[PDB]
Amino acid sequence: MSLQHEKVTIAPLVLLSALDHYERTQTKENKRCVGVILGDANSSTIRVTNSFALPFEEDEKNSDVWFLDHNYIENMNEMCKKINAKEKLIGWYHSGPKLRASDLKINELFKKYTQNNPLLLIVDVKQQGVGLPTDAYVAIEQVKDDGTSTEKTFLHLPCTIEAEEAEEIGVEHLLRDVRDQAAGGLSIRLTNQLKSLKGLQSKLKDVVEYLDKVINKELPINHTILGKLQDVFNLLPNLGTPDDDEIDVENHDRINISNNLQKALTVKTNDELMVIYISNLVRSIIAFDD
Amino acid sequence: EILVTELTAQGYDPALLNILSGLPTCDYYNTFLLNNKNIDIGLLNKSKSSLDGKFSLFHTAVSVANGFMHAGTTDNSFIKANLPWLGKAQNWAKFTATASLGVIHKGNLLEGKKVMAPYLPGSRASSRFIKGGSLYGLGLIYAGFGRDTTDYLKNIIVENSGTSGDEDVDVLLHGASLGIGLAAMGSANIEVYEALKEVLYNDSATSGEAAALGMGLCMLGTGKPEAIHDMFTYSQETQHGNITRGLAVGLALINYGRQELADDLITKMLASDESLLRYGGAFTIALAYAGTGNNSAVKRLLHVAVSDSNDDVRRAAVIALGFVLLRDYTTVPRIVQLLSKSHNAHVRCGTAFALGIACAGKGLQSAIDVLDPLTKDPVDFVRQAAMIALSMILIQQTEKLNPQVADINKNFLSVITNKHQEGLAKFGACVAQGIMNAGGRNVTIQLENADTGTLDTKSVVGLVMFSQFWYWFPLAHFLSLSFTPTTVIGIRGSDQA
Amino acid sequence: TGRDDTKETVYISSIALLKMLKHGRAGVPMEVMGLMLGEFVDDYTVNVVDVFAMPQSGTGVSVEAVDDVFQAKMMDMLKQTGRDQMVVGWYHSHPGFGCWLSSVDVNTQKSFEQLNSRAVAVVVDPIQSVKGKVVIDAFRLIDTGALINNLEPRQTTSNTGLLNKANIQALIHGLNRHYYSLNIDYHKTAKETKMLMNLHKEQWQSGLKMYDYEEKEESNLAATKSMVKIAEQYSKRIEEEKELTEEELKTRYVGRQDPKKHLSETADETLENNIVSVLTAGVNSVAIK
Amino acid sequence: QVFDERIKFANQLHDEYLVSMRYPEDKKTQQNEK
Repeated sequence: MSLQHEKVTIAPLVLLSALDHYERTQTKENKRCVGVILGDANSSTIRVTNSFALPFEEDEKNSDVWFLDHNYIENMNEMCKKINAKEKLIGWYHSGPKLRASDLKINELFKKYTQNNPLLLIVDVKQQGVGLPTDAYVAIEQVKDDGTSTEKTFLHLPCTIEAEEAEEIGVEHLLRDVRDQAAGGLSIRLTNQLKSLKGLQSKLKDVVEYLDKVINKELPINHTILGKLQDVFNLLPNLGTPDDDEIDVENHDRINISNNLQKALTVKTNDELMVIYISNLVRSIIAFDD
Repeated sequence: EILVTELTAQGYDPALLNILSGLPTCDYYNTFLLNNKNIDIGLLNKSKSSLDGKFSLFHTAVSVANGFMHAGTTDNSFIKANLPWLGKAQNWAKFTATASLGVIHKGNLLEGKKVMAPYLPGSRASSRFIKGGSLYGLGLIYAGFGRDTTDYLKNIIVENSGTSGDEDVDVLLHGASLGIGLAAMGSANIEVYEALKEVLYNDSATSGEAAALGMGLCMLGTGKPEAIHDMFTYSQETQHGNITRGLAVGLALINYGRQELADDLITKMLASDESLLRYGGAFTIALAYAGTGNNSAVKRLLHVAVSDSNDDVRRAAVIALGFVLLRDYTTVPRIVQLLSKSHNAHVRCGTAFALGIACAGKGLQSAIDVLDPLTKDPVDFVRQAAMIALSMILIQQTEKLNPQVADINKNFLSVITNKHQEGLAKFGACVAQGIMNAGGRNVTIQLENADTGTLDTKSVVGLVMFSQFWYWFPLAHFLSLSFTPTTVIGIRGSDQA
Repeated sequence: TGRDDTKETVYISSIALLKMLKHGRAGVPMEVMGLMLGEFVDDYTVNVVDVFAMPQSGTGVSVEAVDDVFQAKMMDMLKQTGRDQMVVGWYHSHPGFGCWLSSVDVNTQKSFEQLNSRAVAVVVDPIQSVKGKVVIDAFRLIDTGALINNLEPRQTTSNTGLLNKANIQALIHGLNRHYYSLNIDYHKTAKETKMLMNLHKEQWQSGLKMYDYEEKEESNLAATKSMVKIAEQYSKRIEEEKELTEEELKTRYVGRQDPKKHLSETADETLENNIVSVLTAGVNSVAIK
Repeated sequence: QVFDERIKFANQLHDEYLVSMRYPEDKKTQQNEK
């Protein structure tokens, strides 16, 4: 067991593999599919290559009662090496829609397998979100400074992708959309700007009702969020500084280059005005002769 | 169908009421074609030499081509000349060959059963392609006149719709279903709709695609809601591409000529995630606003085409334009000059088909010119379409009436002569050759009649089925419904001679 | 006697595909292989839903490296989670050679061909998929009696024309005298399209982040020096440009590499770079302030 | 403020270029001289 954790990069294969696995067990309709999740671990970024289904039963009146075939997994791992001998156990995926409080007990059982603290990778099977439709958590046990005992609790790790040469080209090979959520032409990036601005608007709004809910829905004082909230205020911009004036002087600069680049285009288009007219001049004679 | 009944209770002479059913009217046209037809028997030999009967694609082309040439009179010259050649094929190509007999023997109502009887079940059991493909070919003979025939073919279907069938039965039931579509066309038989609903529910692979097509042909121009609901939903039920496609394009026939009361369907089909429903949604616009150049219909079709990246869909949307703009065929060459300019093959394929259908009447010099480098393109699917379109455009004109007729005829022949070209190209020229000489050069396509300045239902229906030939070859034979014989037949008005 | 052989097409899903590609790349240059789990429906649909390796072997493509033995183990493991289906053939990886079938690959394929008449064989080149393209072809042997009888035309029934080869001369020798190839299409869901597309989180962080301006000054600096050189190449061309045939002018008074167009190109590509810089800037001034 | 104005001044000359360039071109290509 390593605590070596910072990030989670996710193969596109995992997301998709887990989406089908959910519907082919047919534990769906508010019934969970839980499988093993395979990849590299013992490094800061946890690198998730593959996933398999596990036979699983979910009591839906009580999510605190489930079936897990422990034997099977040992059987499966031998097969994982055939595929790739860097695949080892690193956790188990959950099928969303989000984190639950029945997940800690399931996490327990998954400590007899992993050499790293069992990963919980929430693969949303509905595709909600404003980034990748994945959240990542890992269970870490830590004292709480409020006065209560040692809990095991899920801290989020960011979600990310990285991919192999074969996988990445396969992605484009399947796909055929030119994509307004990545860069491209001018119009394509204009779509990204408006979204990013609205993305700040959506997320800042979420903090306003979270501060209110601690004192008007009686959520607890969570020190870990609010310390980060304070460092936003320290790094926040100001006004009337010579720093903020230098910005204006740099606005002048770059727009002037654009001004001259635009004017440069216009020279070129006025020559094509003139060339077509040379094309017009010839066509006059031919018209007279016929 | 209803008008004659009213007249019966007005009191009339029974002569008029036979004529309104149309059985006399078929006989007068039959006579014109028997007497004046001129066919090319050296051409029949030449195609036979160039394109092989043991080569299944090649055998389809020659079967279709001769059938259109010999069309409109029951002549057996194709059968006897090519008596060993027909049997060498098998699979769906030998199915195409059996139904090409019914292209040649189209009409001749009294004798319709007599020429088809050596093929029909009861003395045919040797091949399952013959047994079913004779019923399809019998449907062409009796198309729009087959009210009695409907009963006979229905026995066969009810028998087979309680079964899932053998592969003997699937092929047999296949051609029964296209055929009964033709016989019971424009009848509004809810008996037939129910009959074929039983086949769809079997989930039979090739029989269900055909069932869907047969339902659409019977219930043409009804806009019934029950029928619309079932076919659209069964698409999701299946994973078969053949079946899904068959419903999509038959739904177009059902909403023929209601225009903005076909609108609710168009919305559902265009918003669908499926590519196939977008393929058929284009054809729903086409038939709904057919023969009317409303600004709205054409707008939507233009947008769908460029903005999609689904090859099947881009092709379909551009073909659909031609139907909407039959009213003003003067504008089509300018509008689709753009689309042929864009160098995508499927896009270019539907653009040739747009010119061919729109301008199928009197010849336009421009229409010819825009198609001409499209017989030279590297992609061979454009080459097929471009020559077929030229043949629809110049159907029986003289080479002193426009001197491009003789030139273009040799251009089709030249590709066939050549064996160094691709088989796609030799297929394109040969099928086009039979369309070009169709009727023996006695008939022409009448999209809009000038007898009253009115749209013709039969011409529209044949052509949309014909554009499915690229995805199922038997359906080529429907172009016979777009052939309407052009002649003045004088008649003595006292005993009708 | 005999079952007909006709055009099919093998639908390789995204899930399936990515596993063949990933496994093949790692294990190459040694051949990796394994069986394909799926469904056979209708007679034009080979539907490959999932795949899995059979252990890496030094013998490469062989009935020795597959075995029913290892496959039964793998099956019982899939059986218990209820994800078992029906095996639609096998795949293998050539170490850098184009897609064709060897005599030994054909003999592997003949063991399977008795068992399902529609069984397919899939060559992956995972080392040719360092392109934008994905190079994978599937083949299926045609029966001994038929090739002699020339039932090659039989194999072109139930398509409308989509043929296009990616190899000839190795591909074309096996194709006439042994096997008939099938085309591969790829299947996706709309959820997969988003996953494939996003290899970034910079689609809601791209109006609040951008590059530092020191690099933008490097790029803008380089751009202006270049446009002066190209303007001289362009002035030289238009000393004339009234003498018939564009092409001759471009050789003689150098207009080669089209400096006219070249100057325009640099204007467009820098003009778009700056519009982004602004859009991130103005979003920050007004959102934050 | 100044650079903005020059940029728009350029945009206006671009537009006038577009309508004028093709209108006499259009007369010649329509007109028979072949």
